[PDB]
Amino acid sequence: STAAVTGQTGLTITYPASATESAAIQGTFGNSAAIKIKNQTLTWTRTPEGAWSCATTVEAKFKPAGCAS
Amino acid sequence: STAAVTGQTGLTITYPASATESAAIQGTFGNSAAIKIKNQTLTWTRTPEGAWSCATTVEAKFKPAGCAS
Amino acid sequence: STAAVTGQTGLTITYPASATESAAIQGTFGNSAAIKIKNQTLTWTRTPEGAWSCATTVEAKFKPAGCAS
Amino acid sequence: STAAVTGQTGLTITYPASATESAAIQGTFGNSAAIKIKNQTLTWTRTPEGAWSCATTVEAKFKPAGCAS
Amino acid sequence: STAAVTGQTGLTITYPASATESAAIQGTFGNSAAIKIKNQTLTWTRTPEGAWSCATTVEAKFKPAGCAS
Amino acid sequence: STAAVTGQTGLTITYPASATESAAIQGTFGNSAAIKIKNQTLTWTRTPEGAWSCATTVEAKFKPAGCAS
Amino acid sequence: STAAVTGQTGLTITYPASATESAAIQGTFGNSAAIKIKNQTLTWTRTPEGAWSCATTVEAKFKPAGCAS
Amino acid sequence: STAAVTGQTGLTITYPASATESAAIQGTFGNSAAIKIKNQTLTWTRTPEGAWSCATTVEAKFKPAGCAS
Amino acid sequence: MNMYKWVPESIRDSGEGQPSYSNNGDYAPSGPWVAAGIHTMPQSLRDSMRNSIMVTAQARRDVIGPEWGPDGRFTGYASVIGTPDPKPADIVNKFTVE
Amino acid sequence: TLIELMIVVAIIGILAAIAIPQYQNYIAKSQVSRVMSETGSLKTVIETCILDGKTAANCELGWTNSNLLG
Amino acid sequence: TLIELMIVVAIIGILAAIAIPQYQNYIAKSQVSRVMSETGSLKTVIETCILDGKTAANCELGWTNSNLLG
Amino acid sequence: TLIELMIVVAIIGILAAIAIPQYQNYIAKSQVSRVMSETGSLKTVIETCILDGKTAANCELGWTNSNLLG
Amino acid sequence: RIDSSLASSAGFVVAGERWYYTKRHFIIPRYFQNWRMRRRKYVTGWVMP
Repeated sequence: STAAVTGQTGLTITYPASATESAAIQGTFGNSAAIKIKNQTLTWTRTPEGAWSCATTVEAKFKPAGCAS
Repeated sequence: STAAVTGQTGLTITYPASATESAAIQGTFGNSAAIKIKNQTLTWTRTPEGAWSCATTVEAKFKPAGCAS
Repeated sequence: STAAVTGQTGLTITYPASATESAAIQGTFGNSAAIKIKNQTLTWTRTPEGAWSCATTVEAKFKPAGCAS
Repeated sequence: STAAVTGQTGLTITYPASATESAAIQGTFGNSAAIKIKNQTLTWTRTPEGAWSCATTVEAKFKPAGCAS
Repeated sequence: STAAVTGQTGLTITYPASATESAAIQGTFGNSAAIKIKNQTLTWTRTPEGAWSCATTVEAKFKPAGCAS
Repeated sequence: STAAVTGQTGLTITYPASATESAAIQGTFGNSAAIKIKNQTLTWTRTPEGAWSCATTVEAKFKPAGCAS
Repeated sequence: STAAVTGQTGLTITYPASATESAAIQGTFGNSAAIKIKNQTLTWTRTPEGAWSCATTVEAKFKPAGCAS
Repeated sequence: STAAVTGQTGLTITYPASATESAAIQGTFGNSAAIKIKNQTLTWTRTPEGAWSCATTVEAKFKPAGCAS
Repeated sequence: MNMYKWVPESIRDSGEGQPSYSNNGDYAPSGPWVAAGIHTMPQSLRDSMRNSIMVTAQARRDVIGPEWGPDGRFTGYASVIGTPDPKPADIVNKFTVE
Repeated sequence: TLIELMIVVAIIGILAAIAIPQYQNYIAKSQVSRVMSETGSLKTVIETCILDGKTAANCELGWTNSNLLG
Repeated sequence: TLIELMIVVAIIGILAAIAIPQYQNYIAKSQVSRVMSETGSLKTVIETCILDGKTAANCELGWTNSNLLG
Repeated sequence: TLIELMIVVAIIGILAAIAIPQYQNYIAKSQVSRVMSETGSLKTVIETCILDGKTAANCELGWTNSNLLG
Repeated sequence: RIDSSLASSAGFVVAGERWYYTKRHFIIPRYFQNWRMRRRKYVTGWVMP
């Protein structure tokens, strides 16, 4: 719906309030997700200069090569 | 095949002629479908805002996680 | 040899036509069967939900554990 | 074509007849436009002092940053 | 293995050289296939409109629901 | 490449010589283009008064709203 | 269980390190296998081009149809 | 980072210094790329006149139609 | 104008070809056959046969419109597009000794 | 094995149930923004027509018919 | 476990008969739409050349080769 | 019956011996298409730097490190 | 790729379609294909001496 508040409980949006702080698109698994990864967190962060990078707390078996960090 | 008159008798398309009505893609089982779910229907409905959702009339044990609603 | 008509008269197949009927595979003894069980029968019935069960009209001593009902 | 009459029915222009009236260019969506904005209008109004400002009836989320008036 | 000629003698593909001819992929049984179907063929037909169709020369009871036409 | 002669065979440029003849840009599909439209052409013509318009010989289902004239 | 080292002594994996090396998945029978095939070796070899092919050292009468040498 | 020095080792930029030399952007496959196409290079070259084109050292079946030699 | 021509020295032994392991263990023309790895056969023989194929393909005809193999067994594939370009004719000039 | 194929169906179940974001926002904004340019393009002609004193019928417009009537 | 295996065979036949929509509409339309971008980019050159008064031979065209020949 | 189980055995061997469609060709092409797209977007910045007159060290590149080594 | 049987059977034992390069293996270059034969679309002109 909006960046400030979303219509899903499992999705959170971090909006930058200044030019010297980063933005994050964090999502936590749940509902129909696998029980092993039921409570893992997955976020997409953006540096203030305009660089997007991907990271997650899931196990290295489950990590894609594009987010192996 | 067009949306107004589809090429299959089991596929029905609800075309919205205005900005306030919703579109629906209804698919009814039959022919090669299982006898238990022979006369059930599966539909894809789209809100005017652009949000798609799935509904099905089959039993819960046959409903996938996507169309459990 | 189809479900509608079998190769022999001693085998009968009850094929359901709707989602609420049950299948039945009934076989009546004869020909080379014993005189005691000359006119007995054994039937395999299938519930519409997908459960198979066995029923037999032979005496208790001739009933195995498989169709002991 | 001309300010009095144009080659398109969906575009009309309000040409002032004196020094105390304003100039406005109005265009209505449709045809190949999105159905959600089928009958919405966007206007460029010119103040009699010579200042131009843009306004439209399209929803806020679809409004460009330049016509957020 | 190219479309013009492949590494297997039992497989051939008709490539469309124009816009008014259909594409076809033909597979002839053999080698370790059953002797009763040692010379029957299964083919995939692609209409020039972009639609895929299937047909085969095997008997009805051996024919699954996937290529009933 | 010039207006009179171009470096590509599939591009044709009609340069007007008087105030009554219309300018035109002609392009023919091929090479890596789809086989269905392998020999179709799309053209942009410019009227003597200076109006640019587009037309194409592809099927209706291949024409976007831009050139579905 | 990783490719370089696994948790079972009867399974070995040959992992290519360059574009010209071929993968191999070899399994040696034993433990619960037949005494006649107590030390036979079963391997899957993968060409660098991406083609999987089968080879085994068991007798011909024990080779299945797919891997019938 | 910059044309002279970038943030990735596999990326090289050929920045022209005179009006009679070309510009090139070359990328080398590796890390998360396929082992088969490892160490190969794809380059985007620019003539001093202003025309761009693509080339690559991968196999033909891996070459996209827009980068075919 | 254009004509299709062979590309000499641009063909490599890629290795996507499997020599056939013989089940019979001898030179029997028939019998079941296997798909064996390319590394089994010597590299010298591979180079010799590749060189023979290259000679057969390129050296047999440099600039001609030959025939493409109906079963794919061509020996150097080239083509001529449109009307083939004719030799400016061989200018025979005759002088007879009286 | 009935487990590999069943897992495949679940994977097919997962892939088909992907969340599709509202692409209507992107399309509608592009149409309005493009129309914004066309309507703003005729400003130059209107200004001088007003400043030169030409009448509404005497002001010639170089407007062309477009797919979007806006 | 005889009846167990042909469940996969039924599943394999079910999945193999999956409907394939006509992707030719999508690819060709994208190819046709791309051609317009290549074709429409030359409108500026042609319009300037005509208004400049130069002839066909004097109109320099910055056309780059396209794999679609459009 | 003994015949029934060998029939299951024949089914298992047949199913497991399905031919691999050589997915290396599919995967490799997709990665190549990805790499040229990123360096393709790099054409915009380099072109203007040449047309502006800036030096190699003075040209700003908004490049992001790629897992495929670019 | 097509077919790479252009080479003869030098060093092979000929047994029908089988080119036995060894006592235990043979090849069928009609199917044994591992060469990517290349063809281009050249341009050429005629010069008279």
